Amino acid sequence: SMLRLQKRLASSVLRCGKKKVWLDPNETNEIANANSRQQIRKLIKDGLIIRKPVTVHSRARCR
Amino acid sequence: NEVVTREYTINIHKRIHGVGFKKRAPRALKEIRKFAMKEMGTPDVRIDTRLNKAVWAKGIRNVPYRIRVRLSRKRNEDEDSPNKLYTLVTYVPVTTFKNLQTVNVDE
Amino acid sequence: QTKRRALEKIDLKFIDTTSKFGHGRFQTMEEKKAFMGPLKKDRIAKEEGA
Amino acid sequence: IMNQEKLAKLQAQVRIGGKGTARRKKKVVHR
Amino acid sequence: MKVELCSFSGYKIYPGHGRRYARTDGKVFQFLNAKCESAFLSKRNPRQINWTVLYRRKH
Amino acid sequence: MTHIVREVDRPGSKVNKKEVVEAVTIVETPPMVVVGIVGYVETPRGLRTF
RNA sequence: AGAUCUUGGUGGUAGUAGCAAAUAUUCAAACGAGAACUUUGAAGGCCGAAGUGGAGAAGGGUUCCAUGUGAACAGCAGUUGA
RNA sequence: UCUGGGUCGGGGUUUCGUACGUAGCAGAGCAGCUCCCUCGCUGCGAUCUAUUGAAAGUCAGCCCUCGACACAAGGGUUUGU
Ligand SMILES: [Mg+2]
Ligand SMILES: [Mg+2]
Ligand SMILES: [Mg+2]
Ligand SMILES: [Mg+2]
Ligand SMILES: [Mg+2]
Ligand SMILES: [Mg+2]
Ligand SMILES: [Mg+2]
Ligand SMILES: [Mg+2]
Ligand SMILES: [Mg+2]
Ligand SMILES: [Mg+2]
Repeated sequence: SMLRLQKRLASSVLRCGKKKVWLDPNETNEIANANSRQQIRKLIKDGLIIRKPVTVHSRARCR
Repeated sequence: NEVVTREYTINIHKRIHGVGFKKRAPRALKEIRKFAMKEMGTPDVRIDTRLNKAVWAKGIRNVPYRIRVRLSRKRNEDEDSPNKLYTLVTYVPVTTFKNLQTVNVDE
Repeated sequence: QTKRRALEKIDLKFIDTTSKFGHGRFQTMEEKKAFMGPLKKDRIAKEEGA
Repeated sequence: IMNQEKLAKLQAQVRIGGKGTARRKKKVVHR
Repeated sequence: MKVELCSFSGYKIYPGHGRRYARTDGKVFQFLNAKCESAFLSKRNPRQINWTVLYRRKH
Repeated sequence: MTHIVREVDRPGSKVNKKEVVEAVTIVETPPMVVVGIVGYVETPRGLRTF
């Protein structure tokens, strides 16, 4: 369906931006039933919501 | 038969000649989609996401000159649709395009 | 036709046959092969076909 | 135990992107 | 079928092809095309350009 | 199109007994085949196909 | 019948001008009667810390937040929305 | 059709200018090994040389293929002295 709320809540719980929130494209229905920050906490631990790593900005070339 | 799969190489450079910079990559996927409707006859063409990554690998304007794809004419017998066959085109990485023929590939 | 430009006998000495698909500089295939000499495509052709 | 086919399908779920993207560490369903 | 002249590149120049350059000091050159002419006018040495006849017989 | 080289036979000209180059057009002309005959008649309104 | 008359309505123009300031979108999937525009994922880009970021004063006044509708409005659409 | 025309491939032409990799007692030199060696060996090093007139592109409105592959006697709307 629509996961505009779920991505915003996971952005706040994970303390990252909405850039770094990864919702499972396959378990969309599971996440769509998560209307509260507690459910988002459970889904983060369940692996359905993942914090993506920082995009690499290497300083090796400068070094 | 009608559930065959084949392996082509599409001269993208020929089909995107003259197109402007901000449209070469989008026109590439229209040309691959139009290619798959010709050699397979199916109005339903699905482009693999890895194939979409190959076309956009060098940005929006420096589309690769040649691409090695694989057209598979599979059955649409999963729902109700006006088409009974779709063609799923994937991406075949190659290290050379010399002497590459359109080859029938076993399933 | 009565002008001297008309009825003037045309005697061709040379006809250009260099490539018009660019700035061609050879007249015949044989002249190009002679000037350049063997290439890589000519070496590996007889490397396999003896 | 994991067999060859289980490892093959494991490769699908653990790759969630292209080259350079992180791997999927887990996927556990609980109620 | 006229005289065949030779370029900056040493290639054979046929009638109707290329240009002829007459410097004020009296020396006259001929060039096959604008690539050879520009190379000469930029004072680039023909013996350091790989596709030149002078390079291929030096090496 | 191409160009040729020919001697000139124009007395009193700067190019008499000289070689000149001239652009030429090549027009491929395979033989034509006759497959009919038309007759016309002259009328006070013009020629009409008889 | 007039008053560049007052008020209301209606034409031709005319399916016309136009919907061209600030680089840019694409693939797959889901929900759905319906997807260029919604959402998710992948990619390619932009703002480039004097930001298209994060917070306030004045002003607005409920626009805030959930759920639902798809009439009208958002000068295309919309399953989206101040 | 004595097939057809496509799509790839090949050849030709042509444009630029000699690819990656490997090799070199080539290289301004520098840093480490000196029972070592009697002039050497281990790394860094732009650049040079050979492989290599090589690499790459070339109809999309270039030329010739008869090599590969599939496809093509099909669709729709009309028309009568
Ligand atoms: Mg020309
Ligand atoms: Mg009145
Ligand atoms: Mg009156
Ligand atoms: Mg208009
Ligand atoms: Mg407009
Ligand atoms: Mg930028
Ligand atoms: Mg702000
Ligand atoms: Mg709101
Ligand atoms: Mg609207
Ligand atoms: Mg070719």
